[PDB]
Amino acid sequence: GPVIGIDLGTTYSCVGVFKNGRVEILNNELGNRITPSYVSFVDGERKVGEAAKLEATLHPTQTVFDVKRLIGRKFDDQEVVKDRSLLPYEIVNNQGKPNIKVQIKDKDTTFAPEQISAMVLEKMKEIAQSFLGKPVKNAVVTVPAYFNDAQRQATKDAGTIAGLNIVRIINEPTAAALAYGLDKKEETSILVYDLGGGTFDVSILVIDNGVFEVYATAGNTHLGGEDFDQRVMDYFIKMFKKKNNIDLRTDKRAIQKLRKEVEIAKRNLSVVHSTQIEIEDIVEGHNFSETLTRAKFEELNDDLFRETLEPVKKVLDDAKYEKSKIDEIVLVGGSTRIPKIQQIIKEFFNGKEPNRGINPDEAVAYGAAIQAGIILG
Ligand SMILES: CNC(=O)[C@H]1O[C@@H](n2cnc3c(NCc4cccc(I)c4)ncnc32)[C@H](O)[C@@H]1O
Repeated sequence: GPVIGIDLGTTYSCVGVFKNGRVEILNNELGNRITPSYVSFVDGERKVGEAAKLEATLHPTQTVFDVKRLIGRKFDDQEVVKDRSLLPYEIVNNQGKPNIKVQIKDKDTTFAPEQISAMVLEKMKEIAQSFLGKPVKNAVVTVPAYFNDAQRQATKDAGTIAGLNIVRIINEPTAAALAYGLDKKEETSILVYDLGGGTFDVSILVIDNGVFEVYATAGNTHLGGEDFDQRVMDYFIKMFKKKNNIDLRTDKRAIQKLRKEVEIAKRNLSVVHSTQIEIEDIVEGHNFSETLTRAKFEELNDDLFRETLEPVKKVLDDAKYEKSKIDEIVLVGGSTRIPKIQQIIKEFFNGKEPNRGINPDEAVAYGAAIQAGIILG
């Protein structure tokens, strides 16, 4: 049978196959290589991916996401207490563990995190099956290096529910190191800087004669590209109020349309210096039309960008490493395409350039597919 590779991310998943000596990262049915890790339970229908994420605006309590934050944890863990206060869907205490409670045709229905992760895995499986034109029973799935045995087992149990035998769990730093094809000979120390949509992770990964070991991990569980978008949102909501006497927060639809254009403007500003954010009738009879510059984008987010260095100092300290001891810096996550992020890391490493890919959102799934290939020989 085939073995596919799946990056089960906090905010998104990504699936790759190894076939005819190449890794193919697969498109979902909307033509995207990244699928939002969302599941909606509205109006007697269950949706997974972007179609579910679009329900979050009008049905926030029925639109489940960020389940990776809960999986294999305890209801009373300090992190889960925080996540319950942030997440808009109901989380209940089932015998010491967080479960998700929603309604299906008005009936209360409770799910383990691994039942919701299983639905994401099922969708990635179906993309692979369609593409390979055969059934898929086996996968390599990625986890964060800091995941404990209960978090790993809960991820494997998600696979079993989705009809996937997870033949190997590999950590996200190792997957990145496989994708970038880092030389496995001799000893090299690698700083893997992973800045995603919602989470920041940094790891020191040591490769020694083909053996991969994560010597230290740190991060910020509530720092990612979505926060940079929110800083921009906050700025233009204040401006629109000043100019128009309209508080766009009073209209949830207006906020949804703004967040979509702000996320595009942010991407543009990784390449250009100035971009237009435009929504016709953001509310009836009022257009939104603004310019954002890279300089203002950076100014709005500079403290968040610099916060990413605090986990870098922590892993260098935990590992008793000098900065010079790092041989190579590898960037993962779309947010590492931000020029200021790259500059800040370079300058922290007293001038050393970070290695980055071209598709840093897909590098982990790519490495998971390589690992699948490695396992089949
Ligand atoms: C969607 N998944 C994520 O991990 C996050 O990654 C962000 N994300 C993707 N892509 C980005 C970008 N792209 C410009 C670009 C394009 C090509 C080359 C170069 I240099 C630069 N800029 C800034 N954040 C970017 C998203 O906005 C989420 O928050």
